[PDB]
Amino acid sequence: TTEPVKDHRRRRAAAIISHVEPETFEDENDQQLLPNMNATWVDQRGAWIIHVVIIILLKLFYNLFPGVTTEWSWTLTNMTYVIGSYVMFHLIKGTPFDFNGGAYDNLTMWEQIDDETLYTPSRKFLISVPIALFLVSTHYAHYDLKLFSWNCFLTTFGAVVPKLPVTHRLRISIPGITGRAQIS
Amino acid sequence: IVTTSSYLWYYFNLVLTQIPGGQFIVSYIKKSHHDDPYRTTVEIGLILYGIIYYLSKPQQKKSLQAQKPNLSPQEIDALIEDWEPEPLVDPSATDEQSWRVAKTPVTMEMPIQNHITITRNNLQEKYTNVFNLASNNFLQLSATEPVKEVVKTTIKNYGVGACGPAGFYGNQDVHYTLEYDLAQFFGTQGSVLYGQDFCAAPSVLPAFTKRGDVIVADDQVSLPVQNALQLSRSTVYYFNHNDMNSLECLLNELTEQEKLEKLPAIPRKFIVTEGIFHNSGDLAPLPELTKLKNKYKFRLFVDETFSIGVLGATGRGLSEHFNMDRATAIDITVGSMATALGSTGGFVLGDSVMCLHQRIGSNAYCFSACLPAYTVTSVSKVLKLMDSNNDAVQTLQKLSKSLHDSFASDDSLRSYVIVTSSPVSAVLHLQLTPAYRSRKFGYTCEQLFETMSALQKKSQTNKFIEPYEEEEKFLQSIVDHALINYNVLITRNTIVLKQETLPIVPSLKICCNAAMSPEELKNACESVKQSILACCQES
Amino acid sequence: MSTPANYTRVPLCEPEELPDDIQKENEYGTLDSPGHLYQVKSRHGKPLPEPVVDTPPYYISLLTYLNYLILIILGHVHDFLGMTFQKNKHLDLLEHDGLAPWFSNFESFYVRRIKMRIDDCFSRPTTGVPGRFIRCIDRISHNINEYFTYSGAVYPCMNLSSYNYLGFAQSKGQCTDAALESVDKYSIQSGGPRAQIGTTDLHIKAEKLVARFIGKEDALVFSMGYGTNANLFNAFLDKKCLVISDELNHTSIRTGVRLSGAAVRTFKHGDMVGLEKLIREQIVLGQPKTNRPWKKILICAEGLFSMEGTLCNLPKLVELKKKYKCYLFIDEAHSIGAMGPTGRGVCEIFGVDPKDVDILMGTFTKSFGAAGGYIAADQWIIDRLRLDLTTVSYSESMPAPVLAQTISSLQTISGEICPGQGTERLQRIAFNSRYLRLALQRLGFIVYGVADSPVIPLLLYCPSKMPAFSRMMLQRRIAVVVVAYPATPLIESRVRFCMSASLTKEDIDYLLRHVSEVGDKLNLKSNSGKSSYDGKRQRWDIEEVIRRTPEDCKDDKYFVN
Amino acid sequence: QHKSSMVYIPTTKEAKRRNGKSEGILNTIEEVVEKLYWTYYIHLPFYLMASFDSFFLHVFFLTIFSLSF
Amino acid sequence: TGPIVYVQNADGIFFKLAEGKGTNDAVIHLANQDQGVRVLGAEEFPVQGEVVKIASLMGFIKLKLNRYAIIANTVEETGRFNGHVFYRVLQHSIVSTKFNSRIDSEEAEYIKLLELHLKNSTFYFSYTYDLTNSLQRNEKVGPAASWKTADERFFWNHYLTEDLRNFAHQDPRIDSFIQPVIYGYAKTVDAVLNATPIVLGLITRRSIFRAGTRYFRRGVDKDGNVGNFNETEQILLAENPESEKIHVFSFLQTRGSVPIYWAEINNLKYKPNLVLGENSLDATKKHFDQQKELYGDNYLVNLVNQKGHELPVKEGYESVVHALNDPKIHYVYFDFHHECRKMQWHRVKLLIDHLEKLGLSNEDFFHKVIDSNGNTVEIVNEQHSVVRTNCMDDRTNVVQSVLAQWVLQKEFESADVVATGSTWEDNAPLLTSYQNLWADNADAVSVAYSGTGALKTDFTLGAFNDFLNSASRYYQNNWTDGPRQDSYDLFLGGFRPHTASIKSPFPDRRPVYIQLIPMIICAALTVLGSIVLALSTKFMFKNGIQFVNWPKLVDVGFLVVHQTHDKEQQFKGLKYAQSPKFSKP
Ligand SMILES: CCCCCCCCCCCCCCCCCCCCCCCCCC(=O)N[C@@H](CO)[C@H](O)[C@H](O)CCCCCCCCCCCCCC
Ligand SMILES: CC(C)[C@@H](C)/C=C\[C@@H](C)[C@H]1CC[C@H]2C3=CC=C4C[C@@H](O)CC[C@]4(C)[C@H]3CC[C@]12C
Ligand SMILES: *Cc1c(COP(=O)(O)O)cnc(C)c1O
Repeated sequence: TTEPVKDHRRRRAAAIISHVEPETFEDENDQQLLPNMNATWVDQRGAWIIHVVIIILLKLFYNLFPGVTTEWSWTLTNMTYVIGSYVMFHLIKGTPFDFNGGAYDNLTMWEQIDDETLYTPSRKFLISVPIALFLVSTHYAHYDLKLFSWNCFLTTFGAVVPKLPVTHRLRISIPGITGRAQIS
Repeated sequence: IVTTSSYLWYYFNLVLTQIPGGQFIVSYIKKSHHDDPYRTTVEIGLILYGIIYYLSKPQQKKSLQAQKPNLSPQEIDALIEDWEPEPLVDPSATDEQSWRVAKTPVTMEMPIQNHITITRNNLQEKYTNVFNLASNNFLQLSATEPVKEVVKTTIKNYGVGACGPAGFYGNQDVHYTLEYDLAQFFGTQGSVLYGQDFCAAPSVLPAFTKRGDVIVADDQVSLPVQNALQLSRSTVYYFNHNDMNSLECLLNELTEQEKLEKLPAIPRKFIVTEGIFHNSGDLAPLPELTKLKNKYKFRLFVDETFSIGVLGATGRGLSEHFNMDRATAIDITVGSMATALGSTGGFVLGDSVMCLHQRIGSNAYCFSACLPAYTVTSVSKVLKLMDSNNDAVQTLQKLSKSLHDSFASDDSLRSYVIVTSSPVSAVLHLQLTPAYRSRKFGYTCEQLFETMSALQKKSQTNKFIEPYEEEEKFLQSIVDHALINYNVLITRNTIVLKQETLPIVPSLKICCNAAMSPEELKNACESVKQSILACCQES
Repeated sequence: MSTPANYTRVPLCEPEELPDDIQKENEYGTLDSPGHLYQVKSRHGKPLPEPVVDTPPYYISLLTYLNYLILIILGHVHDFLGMTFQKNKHLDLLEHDGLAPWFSNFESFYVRRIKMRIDDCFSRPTTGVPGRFIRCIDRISHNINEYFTYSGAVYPCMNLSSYNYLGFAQSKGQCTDAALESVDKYSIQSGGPRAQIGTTDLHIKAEKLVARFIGKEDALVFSMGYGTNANLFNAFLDKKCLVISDELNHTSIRTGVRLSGAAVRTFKHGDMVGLEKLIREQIVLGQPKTNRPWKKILICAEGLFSMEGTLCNLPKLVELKKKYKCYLFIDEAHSIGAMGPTGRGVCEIFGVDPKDVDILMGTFTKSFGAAGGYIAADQWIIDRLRLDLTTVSYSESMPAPVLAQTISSLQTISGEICPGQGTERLQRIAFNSRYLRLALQRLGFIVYGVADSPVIPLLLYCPSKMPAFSRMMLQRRIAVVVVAYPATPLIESRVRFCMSASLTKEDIDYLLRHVSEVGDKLNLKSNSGKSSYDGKRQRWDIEEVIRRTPEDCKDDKYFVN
Repeated sequence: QHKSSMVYIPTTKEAKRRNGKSEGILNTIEEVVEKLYWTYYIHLPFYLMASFDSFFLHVFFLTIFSLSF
Repeated sequence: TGPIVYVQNADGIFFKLAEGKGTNDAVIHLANQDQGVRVLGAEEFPVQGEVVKIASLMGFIKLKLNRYAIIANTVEETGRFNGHVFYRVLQHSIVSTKFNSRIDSEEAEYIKLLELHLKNSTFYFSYTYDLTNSLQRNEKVGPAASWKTADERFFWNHYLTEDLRNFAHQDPRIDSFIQPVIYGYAKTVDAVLNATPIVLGLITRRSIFRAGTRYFRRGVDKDGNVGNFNETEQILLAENPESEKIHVFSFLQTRGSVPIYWAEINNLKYKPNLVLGENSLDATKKHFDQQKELYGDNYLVNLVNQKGHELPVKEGYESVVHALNDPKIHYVYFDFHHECRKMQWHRVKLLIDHLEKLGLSNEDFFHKVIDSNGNTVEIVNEQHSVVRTNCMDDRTNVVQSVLAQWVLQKEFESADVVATGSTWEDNAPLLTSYQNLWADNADAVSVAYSGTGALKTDFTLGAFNDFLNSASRYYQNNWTDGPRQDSYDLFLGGFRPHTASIKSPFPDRRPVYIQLIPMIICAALTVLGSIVLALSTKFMFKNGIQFVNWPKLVDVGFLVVHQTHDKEQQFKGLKYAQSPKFSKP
């Protein structure tokens, strides 16, 4: 087998649980050369109230329907917010525009926020919002066992667990439905 | 089975004490939801984790450099004051390589043509009415009267230079007309213009190649292609110079491995080469490359600069010489206008989608100003003149063949120099035989390549090699003897050794154009042969 | 002519024949009164006070966020449905017969979905010499900004988008005469690389003149600024060095540093405390994976930033490089001839000795009207770089007419060939910039600058306000340039005004009236108390501004920044 | 020093004054309607959308306003 | 020239000459990787594949993306003359290298246009005899048949065989692959008059420099070509037992249109509007010079309808023929509107009335005496004059048949078959065959030119089909004449989609409120099962020009297109307007 002079090879995982490998000198320089634009807008002016405004608007819109009860309005707005947040933060891996030769082709947006530094104020606010939403929704709207269990499941497994530091830089590769995930 | 429960019980007890007040909250939550343990357990867990996360401290990432938290400020001051930098550029070897600056000829108050007057070494020595054999213009079509009149009219109408980038307002109608003319002349759907030819190849290849792609390149190519490969950031393989068996074997291996890997999305692949090489001056075989790219599903990139205006019956490029169609044979073509057409700039030829993507994703096109109008208009006029008549190409081909036949049929030079060029090339290249070089200077090409690679890898500041400098001095001595004893000017290959990556050795070159007469060329050839024999004779 | 609208081709336009006086008035207007000139004074070595920025109310930013979210959602939905169901229309984005496509759809998302909808506002063909009146080609956009159809009709418009600060873009003058004489004597062809053949006395004369003008010891002249920046850095840098650069540098500098291979670190724009902390940490830490001292440390800076229109704190940088034993490199292309009491550049406005900086860069295309670039430094550095560089030995050389144009413009500004022309142009451009900035601030808008920078950015925030404004300016025969999210932060969008030295005062009055009307219609004026020296909100009538601004812009107390 | 080759476009105020359409009885209503329409139109992202989507967005906004009224 | 055998395979298609010598014969390969045509040796023919026989190969055509081969599968015999055999193409096919793939809508539209043209066409050809010429041109050239000596004017498949010609510049082996065809009619029938065998033939050819579809192409262009130009010949052969010589006769006639500038703009009405252009002197002079050089003298017969609608062109044509003042050009006028129930004795009255101007001699024809071996021993008389008919703004066919029948009596007299002073019209079946031949020729030319057929006399009543024909033609003229002209232009080579400047012409581009009128009319009609419907009908018929289906590939002279837009320079729609050069009479 011939060995290339210069190699930049994307390698896939070979196990169910894996951790994305660290970076090299060239990749570190390419990442540090230019300030990222996907993760910069989080800290700008007016980027924290917008979540509260979105939640209030969604609640008011879902309350407008005639036949919907209060419990289902709260459940629908919780569904919408959690699904939107998950799809925006934890599903798409990469950069919409062209960065320095695909240097960020293995990290999501949450791992890109604040240059991978942990326990920053933005992360604190973003992890604090869903818990307050869940608590207010449960307290103001009387639920049943079935709806309460489902809401707890949704909030726990869709909003909080991906934010935990233990799951940072983690990939799950099911040999069935899920395809093999790039590891380097 | 039991360690998990024990650790779960142990964990929250510590953070209960860590929080300034935790027992009151737990008691209140337990009392409020005393009926059901599920709700109070969920609330306690969520609130406690939120609070404990809020109260932590920032933690950076683990980088290559190691932290040093055990240093006192006095030590910090000591290390900061102890640091010693290096000079910006080392001046130790400046005087040794200075002669190559003092040997550069300077034209005085005349256009560059066949007969010029030069001065060297800061007006210390002056030679008049010399015969020029170092120019790089082959057709000399830009010195005629009609092109001069067109240039004067364009300058009177439009001005000297443009004042904007192509993005906002720097693009005019003459540029569009030139693009249309090039696309029609060379038989391709689209073309794109670039301000400088040296910055064309490094700017287009990185646009279409990303990490995880495969590129197969020739054994020896010019420096701009090497820079493009370096900026490409993709896997790069090398195959032997003009050896199709090795190329076929390499493609077979790559295809088999890729098929066995079972990859979801197929990557992008390329084959990078050129026409008449800049350093060797030989021709590349097109039909075999076309057959291989059609068989193994590869694309083709050709960086032809010395073959646009010299090859073919009319001068349409490398494709015309082999009697093929450019639209399907070659995928990406890179050209230049300074060599044969007689004006500055460069161009890239291909289909419509590639041009549409280059107009947005190419750095050298988006972030630079447009070309002046007169160069564009003169190039278009030259293209029309070339389309009308084709006597210049025939004359150039005959002169080049006659020049090559003279230096490759003699017997008195067989033991000293060898010719590595091609009969169709307009430039003739001469090198020293390995036996004579080994006998005289005591080194070979492989040792020089190994030494330079070792120095480049070790990142040593001073890169100075003695035998290479001696050989360059010897070739300069030959050139100076030829210029002093006879009124003939020839040049050697000017390269920078510390920037090259592929093997290379010093050589000598002779140029030609279509405005000469056979008698002068024959006399110049005889004089050059006599000077070479007189200077290089043993003992 | 019965074929439908499906023919797209830019038509070559014949020139218009006019008397000499009308053409000269078209290209360069004459002075109204001797009182419309201002003379700029030196700072005598004082650091720049911290800049003051202004903000709009919250609801504008909230609406911006909502608009961007809606647009992104719609784009993704359209892309998904189209790619999933209608395969035939999108054949250019699919794998055909075992070959991968040229590009992927994810990377080209913003170009296809957001920018394309406004694609008619960016690229506009023109004709004729670009002066204070520029002729534009009439066109109609078919489909939705997909292709255009031209009817071959032209009209003039006042231009505010051309890089000619001192107005040397002329067709009847001494520079054009010199260029024509050069074409008569020298041809338009170049021999080849400057190392083997292609060096004449003109190149040497130009190098000596540039070296004398800038104030350094020796200089070199190239044929392209972008190539100069790209190929300069690898000549004296390696893997053991460090480059600390601003975060708002040009693309060419980043390309050069990427090609060199050195380690890269960046610091926040306008922060000196962060720069000092970064330097102190980097010196101590050392090289990666081995922890050895760095070989050398270089700092890269820009004289004036075009988008922001703010200067760089030079005395502090000189102090830091002198204290910590670092090297400094300065790129100045927007302030080489348009700034300073005489026009030398940043080193003159701050009173800093030119010997303190190590390498100075610049291009001739911004102000002198000719393409090119130069590098200025000491003697031994240039002696080493003349041999170590790759552009000198492998690339082409610069033609004769451009060189003659550059030499003539430099001699005109230096005050040799023409007696009293350079000072008049410098004073004209200074006064024009001050007048426009003060009038726009008094009307109620928001602008950035340093009170003399030729570039004036006016801020628009909502995504839907940037197209219409531009189109309206085309209806009033004014040309403008706007920038958007991929280049500037998400919240802030802006339109750039590039004032020239050929415009007069009455043109500025006409511009002010039309801009005030359009901004009033579109609800664009939103100021505060931080954009005034008194500290109170101001919303002035147009007549009062036009009547009292010209006599008050010459004072230095009315400018907050 | 008083001739050029440009054509000047007069502002809308001077055009209205020349046409003699400064009577207030209908101009007040016209100005109110135009100002309300532009205030509604500019702040929403209608210039970047397509006709098919803009129709549905208009219908949705009209329905919300009418129902809340 | 003979049957071909082709083999389809994953690497392309190979064509070989089925009947030959078995020596080294060229094999034509259509490449699959780059879509090219190449010539190879005999050994490269695939072995394991299946061979398919085809009667003849027409050519290759290059569309926007791929390249296609047009093939004629089977043929049918029509007439046999002097041993030669005439054939008619029955089945057609289009072959592409790719087995299956994705193609854009434009490619599908182009394929549909090609299929539409191939469906409504009738081609004729012969392996040995050359039909693109007449007996004069055949006699002036050697007795061999080749594409080099063919007439470029009736060489219908010219643009399709270009590649097959490029290799054949110096390549005799390729000569056997090129096959000229004609777009017209050809038939021959045999009979016995008085114990002597005779064969009567008829051939009709059509030019290629103009197009058809009636209203779209009329008058002349700058180059002098005339729309609807066709040629007719009525060859005859006779054998006499009482002697040895074999007799061959020939007669020629030409048809065209008035050479003045004029046009008929179509709208939503039964009768369109007539417009006349500017002065025409150069084009008419060049056209008449070409006609004089080719055929010799000319005799212009101008039949016209009633004055009311077709008057203006008559005065212009008389004025131009007077202004030319050419001794070799002679004008004879005739006018009938009084014919009743297809009674045509005034045709004989006119024939008596004719012959007085310049004396059409019955001697003026082509006479040939040929032996049993067919060596063309000796010629007798040659033809030097023709009659040019430009009528019907039916009639031309009736005039031509009568003139040919009148000449045929002298033709029989010169062959010593029947004694002088005897009429040959006595036999019923012979004249029945004659009439059945000319009626079929008339039907063929009428269906080829404009829509359905025309009024037919046959032997020896039919107002129902006659009326239905008018309604069908009225519908076809106003709603289904775009694609026909587009197919003509695409096949003949007028439009070549090989440039990036030209965008797709198929999508509709007229404004929306013009498009919505028919839907509103249909909705009102189906909810009516009245003021809205009346208003919509009035609006539709008040702007007919905007609703007529127009050709798109190649422009027409008498129209202009305006592009409307809003204040922000954005496209809204296009409108059709009458060209300013043409004017109302
Ligand atoms: C019936 C039962 C319930 C059904 C529940 C499902 C309903 C529909 C679910 C919708 C899921 C998808 C919606 C979220 C998609 C978000 C965007 C997709 C693409 C992500 C990558 C884009 C890259 C651009 C980078 C960038 O800087 N973008 C930024 C600007 O350009 C970014 O776009 C802006 O800041 C937007 C500011 C948003 C502020 C907070 C939003 C969080 C709440 C989301 C709830 C969704 C509600 C839907 C109505
Ligand atoms: C009750 C449920 C819903 C959830 C939210 C409760 C607690 C979670 C967050 C707890 C359960 C176990 C915890 C845990 C176990 C072990 C360790 C290792 C230690 O070195 C760092 C903290 C860390 C990583 C923590 C983090 C927080 C975890 C993951
Ligand atoms: C405008 C700009 C350039 C342009 O360089 P050219 O080679 O003249 O096109 C270079 N550098 C900077 C900083 C610029 O702003």
